[PDB]
Parts: sequence; structure tokens; C-alpha cells
Amino acid sequence: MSEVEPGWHYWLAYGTDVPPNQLKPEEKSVRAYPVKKHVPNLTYTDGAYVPYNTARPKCATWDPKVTERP
Amino acid sequence: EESSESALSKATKWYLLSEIFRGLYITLEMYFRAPYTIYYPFEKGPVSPRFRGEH
Ligand SMILES: CCCCCCCCCCCC(=O)OC[C@H](COP(=O)(O)OCC[N+](C)(C)C)OC(=O)CCCCCCCCCCC
Repeated sequence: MSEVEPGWHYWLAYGTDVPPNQLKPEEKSVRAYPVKKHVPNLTYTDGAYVPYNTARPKCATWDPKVTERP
Repeated sequence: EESSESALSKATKWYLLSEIFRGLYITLEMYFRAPYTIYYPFEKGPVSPRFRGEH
């Protein structure tokens, strides 16, 4: 089911009478970034999404530095 | 002694299963009606603009 493109996915659910290919331009989505091919849900495959922490550790250790006795 | 339906009338309904046979017929009515089933994932049920799904 996830292969269904999100624009049409709302039409197949009887939530709209206007198919996504019949939208008037005043209503469409205009993006500044490329819209590549649709990608389904990727479970059970190596392309599965992996969560990770986007924040650096809150403590920064000290860089070893030595100056000799004067 | 104060029952409207005579003894024979009550016995015929009792012995011949009058209500069960009526119960069977009404079930058979539904056999000639269109089932409500839809075919997922080839079709989806309705959704509303207020539907709460994936964040
Ligand atoms: C000479 C005449 C010959 C008739 C031959 C046939 C007789 C059959 C039995 C009659 C008596 C009877 O079904 O009785 C009902 C009995 C006992 O009821 P009770 O304890 O007396 O309670 C009732 C008390 N009253 C008198 C105050 C009402 O329980 C039942 O509900 C049994 C349910 C059986 C369901 C079977 C379904 C099969 C369907 C087949 C086709 C699809």
C-alpha cells in the first residue's frame, strides 16, 4: 500500500473530489527542493531508516598540551 | 386456563419450530444482499481532513 503516492493516497481515501492531477496551481505545493521518485516503506530491507542522535555530547574534553619549566 | 392460543395452536408452533424457521428465512434474506466488504489494499476506507496519523 505504501507504494501509493501521497498526493493520490488522499484521493483513494475518499477525502477529496479533485484528483491530484487536476489541482489548480493556486492550491498545489511549490517547493524549492527537487521532488524525486516516490519511495515506499523500507522495512525488512537494508534501506531501513536508522535513528541517531543529532546533538553533540554536551561535555568537551581537554586537548593535551605541555609547556616546560621556564 | 387463561391462554389465548388453544392447546393445539401452541403445540403446532412448539413442535414444528415456527420461530426458528422464521429465523432461518430472515438470515436467508441477507444471503441475497451485497456484502459491505471492501478490498484492501486495492481500496481504502474513507478518511477525514481531521485524521490523526503519522507525525
Ligand atoms: C407430532 C409432531 C411431530 C413433530 C416432530 C418434530 C419435533 C421437533 C422438536 C419439537 C420440540 C422442541 O423443539 O422443543 C423445544 C425444546 C424444549 O423446550 P422446553 O424445554 O419445553 O421449553 C419450552 C417451554 N414452552 C412449552 C413453554 C415453550 O428446546 C429447544 O428449543 C430445542 C431447539 C431445537 C433446534 C433444532 C434446529 C434444527 C433445525 C432443522 C432444520 C434446519
